Amino acid sequence: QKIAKTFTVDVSSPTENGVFDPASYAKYLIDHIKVEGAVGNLGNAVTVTEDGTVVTVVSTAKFSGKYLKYLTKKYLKKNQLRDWIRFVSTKTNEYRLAFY
Amino acid sequence: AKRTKKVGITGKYGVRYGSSLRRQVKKLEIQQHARYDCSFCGKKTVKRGAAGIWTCSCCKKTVAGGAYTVSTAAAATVRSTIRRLREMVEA
Amino acid sequence: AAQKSFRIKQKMAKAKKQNRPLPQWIRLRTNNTIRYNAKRRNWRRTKMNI
Amino acid sequence: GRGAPLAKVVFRDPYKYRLREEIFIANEGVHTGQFIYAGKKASLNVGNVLPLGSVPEGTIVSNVEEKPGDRGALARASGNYVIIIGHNPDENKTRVRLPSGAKKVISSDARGVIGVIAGGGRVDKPLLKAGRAFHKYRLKRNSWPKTRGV
Amino acid sequence: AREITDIKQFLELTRRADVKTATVKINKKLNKAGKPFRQTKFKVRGSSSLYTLVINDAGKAKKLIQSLPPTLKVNRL
Amino acid sequence: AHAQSKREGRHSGYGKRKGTREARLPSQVVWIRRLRVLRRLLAKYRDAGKIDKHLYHVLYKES
Amino acid sequence: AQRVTFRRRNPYNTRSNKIKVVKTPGGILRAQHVKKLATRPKCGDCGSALQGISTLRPRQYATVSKTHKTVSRAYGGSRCANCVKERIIRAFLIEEQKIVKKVVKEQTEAAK
RNA sequence: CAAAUGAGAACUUUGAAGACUGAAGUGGGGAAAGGUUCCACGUCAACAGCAGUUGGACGUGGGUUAGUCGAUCCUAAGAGAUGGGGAAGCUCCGUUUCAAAGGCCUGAUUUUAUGCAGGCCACCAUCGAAAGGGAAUCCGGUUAAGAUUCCGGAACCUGGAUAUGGAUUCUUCACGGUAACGUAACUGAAUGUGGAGACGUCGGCGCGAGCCCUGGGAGGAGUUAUCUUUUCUUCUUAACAGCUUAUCACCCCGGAAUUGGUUUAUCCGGAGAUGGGGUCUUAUGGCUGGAAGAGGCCAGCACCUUUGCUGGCUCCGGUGCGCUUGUGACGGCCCGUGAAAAUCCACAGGAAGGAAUAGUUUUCAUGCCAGGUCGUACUGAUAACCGCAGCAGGUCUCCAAGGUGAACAGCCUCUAGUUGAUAGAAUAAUGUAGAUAAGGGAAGUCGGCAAAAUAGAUCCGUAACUUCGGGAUAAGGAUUGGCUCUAAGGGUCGGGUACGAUCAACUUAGAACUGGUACGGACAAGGGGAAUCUGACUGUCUAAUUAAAACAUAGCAUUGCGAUGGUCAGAAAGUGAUGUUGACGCAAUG
RNA sequence: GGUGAACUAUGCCUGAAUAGGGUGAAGCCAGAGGAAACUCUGGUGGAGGCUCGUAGCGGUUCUGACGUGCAAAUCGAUCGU
Repeated sequence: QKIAKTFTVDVSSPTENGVFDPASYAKYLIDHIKVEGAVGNLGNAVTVTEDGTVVTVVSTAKFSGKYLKYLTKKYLKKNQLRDWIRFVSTKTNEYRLAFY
Repeated sequence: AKRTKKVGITGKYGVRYGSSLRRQVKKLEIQQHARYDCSFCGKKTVKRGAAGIWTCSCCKKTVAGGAYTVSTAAAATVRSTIRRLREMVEA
Repeated sequence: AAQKSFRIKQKMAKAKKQNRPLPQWIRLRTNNTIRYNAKRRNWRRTKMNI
Repeated sequence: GRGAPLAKVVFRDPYKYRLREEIFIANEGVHTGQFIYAGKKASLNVGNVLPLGSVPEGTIVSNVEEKPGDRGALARASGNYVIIIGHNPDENKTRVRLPSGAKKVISSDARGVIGVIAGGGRVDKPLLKAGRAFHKYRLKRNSWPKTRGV
Repeated sequence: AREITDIKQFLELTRRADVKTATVKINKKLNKAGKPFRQTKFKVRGSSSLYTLVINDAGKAKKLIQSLPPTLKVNRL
Repeated sequence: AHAQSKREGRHSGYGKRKGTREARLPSQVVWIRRLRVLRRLLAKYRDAGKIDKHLYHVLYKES
Repeated sequence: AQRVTFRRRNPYNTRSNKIKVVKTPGGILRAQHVKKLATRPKCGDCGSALQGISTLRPRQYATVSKTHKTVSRAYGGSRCANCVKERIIRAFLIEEQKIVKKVVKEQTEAAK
């Protein structure tokens, strides 16, 4: 059950329009993802990887796409990207951001 | 363990109907809900189904008997009398 | 009732077919004093009692 | 509606290959799996169907025929019986004591079951409740409750 | 519907002169994660019952479908 | 959130009871459990040999 | 929670109108009418449930094979083993005792 | 509130709000009844006690698809011919009675189908249930309206002729299991017998199903000034077929007092317990087929031929005095013991028949054909029924979410459904309905009428009297919130001859702290006591002025009657009720 | 001379419906006492034309509303079960 899982979020659409950048998004993700519901617990159990246009996280502890979508919507609401950006999923653990 | 002084099974009727009527009912109600001996099998398993229907739960035999007892005193007397008049043929 | 006999269903049929206004062409016919269907029936108003 | 139990008895047909069932009134002591012998040569045992003339004085009989062949008229209710007072072989007869106390003389060919009807002592328990009288008469007939004429 | 476990009972049923319909269905079924196999079902259709054979071996399916007579209406989907 | 507080023990004082002791939890049910707890322990000890059949019987009647 | 309806035109909870709630392949909750549960056949001698005989409704005994309705003994489908065994012991022993009574009556033919 | 539609909008539609029914619904179906009110399109003279563009209105049309759902078949209380008997007679009794009341196999089997010796009887009409008994169907889709009926798949039952697959010509009508019994089959007439059909009610316990709760994950939606990996929602699997799966029951084997096993409930065992081994009923569950291709949830392409195509996911669990329903094994009750028949099978039996490609098995498997007739829309009620009506009345029933709480109480909410009832203006007196009140406290009044008053739960405490059962929640008093803690109470294993991590649920009890001493904070929810009259009690009646002390009642007592009888009915009768009866009964009274 | 038991009264036949509490009968278990007879205590159990109280079924009081009514008998509260 303890196998590592790889969740990917394709930020290509917001980044091409240059309104939403993964540099701040990944930093928010690592700062606000919590395991055991406490502080000091991001001890390489979950790590977020940013390439500039496709941002992924890997987790050896527990983590879900529900959590990922929940945190992402928190960020989009925080910086007022909602009503323009949607956190969508292509396949399993293959989420992305959409402008439409 | 002793829940009532005297009413016994008639404690279900509570306070109603009179003590004399409850006393009379108590006598026959204990008789009619008692277990009796089965002469056929020797065990204590003879229940009353309805008045006059006595059923052994082991040997599955049904005995015709009294309304509230497996055998009334009158039937046992007739049993002896019919037996006594029968033996005149023997001697 | 939904579960009706054939005889009742046939009575429903005749009553439904009779329940029409007078044909407009028979009005113009000569010496005719029929201006309307005086044997009209509405389910709410008059029951057919069968 | 009957206080007395009934006995289902299976006799064989003497003339055809068939089992003939009969509905006897159960006498006290009769049990399932028991043989009962019916006829003039039947032994004086509880459950047997002897003619009245074949039984001694003082025999306790029940479901006794009023006439030979009527299949039983007297002493049929629970706990009731007939006693044989005596015989009158000339003009073949037998005088008996009925449950009401009445004396009656009838033909010695009338049959009866030896013993007393089962279910006796029924009226020794108070009904205690209008509801018990209600249930008693709903399987009998519509005779209850009774409004007084006054 | 009826189930068959034996191949030669399937073969006896394809030749009954009453079974003229066959339906082949391929499913993605997982028994163990490390070995995701491809399940197929041969759905023989008779008069009073529909017959389905189950094999969990992808390779044996190819040899089994080869042996069907060409006159039988075969539905592959 | 309130179910969690009740689990921690809050909101169950005398001012929050509206049914009787038996209505909230039948005393039969509590006895049903107790006897089944005792009986499954006695049969367990009998099968494991900790107590023999003779001690088992007297304790079974005791429980 | 989803609520269901009778599928027939009888709206009353009679014996022949019992329903069970089932979930369907379409995902919805529906009523399903279940009929009277079958009663097992009973031995004619003692009334005990017959072993080795299927319990169906009376009409379904017409279409089922003989093996299900019977067992492989004398009186197999009508009286259970212990009753037929009792009949076997009884039949032999009475006829044996009959030969005993036959010779006890037969001695008077030698005496006279 | 706005828009749209309309000369015309308080009332019609659409959106936005605000509310209510709050799952013994204002929801989703039916029974009776109605009869077309269903649905669509136009449409507003009249009707909808204001209005009207709307309608259960008006006009014109469309619509109800069955071997499996019902009727039909069966019998129930009971109706009712014939035979016969009454009756002037319309008719009455009578329902098996004083009646000459009956099929299927190679009989025959070529003027032949009854020209003519082939058996069993002991049948006695028929009608009477759309909730009783019954042969057999499910899922998905589909319509303006029908669907368990149409369509697509997948089954079953009944009837109907042969036919192939496994068995006889060297034992004719099977083998196996010590046995319970098993299997793919494995002849069986008359006659007889048995079972199923086929049954009350209540209580607790167990087990399922569905619903409720909940963890992970995979999706979608909500909230995000701040804040639980958050709130809501989808994640489903029919009939039928196969395998497997049970409490109970039964069989084989050591033969039991130190009596043992055992339920919540105490029953069982030398008539053989405990223990060890052992079959079947899709009881019920699981797996597979049905069947993922269905259906459901997401993402993407179609861009005015009344139409789809693509990609995924649809997976794992956990929990319980939960709710409801079913089942099971039990236990309680009765002076009450809780239909019938049709129908189906089984058994007993031993009539008949069977050897050159045959004879039987058509209760094994597979195969072929048919399943008519009548009903099927809709309402089922503050507008489809009945009450003169679109009447606050009346009218049978199934399903039943969350929270609070003992609770299908009250209150609030989800799904679903409604938002209907003439309206607009500051609302005088008098009202109707709901309330508050200084001090007094029944002085009011016929009368405490009306109202008020500690009402839940926990603890304490509880008198006279009593038929010993009660009285009793007697009386009377204290506590109750929030928070932070503490204690007690359970389930699941590897035994070299006392040991632990796991995991799990709400009931109790206690402590500290805290606050305008508040706390069953709304809701919900006994006033009590001392006595008299009266009826014992529970129950019943004057529908529409009397609910009572009246009537019933159990108990008590009295009366008649042993059948050619008592009581009662009928014009009569070869006529009836009691009576399927028999004095522990029936009938008549108090 | 006819017609009505669709209301209602009563019998019968066949169906259906009725939360949650209180009290705590018999039967049963375990202890305690006793020389015996038997008594006591704690449990268990779940009886009753018992009881508080929904649905239901009724209809007590306000002599409330209304009394050319919603209604030729209803409405509300209070009540019986």
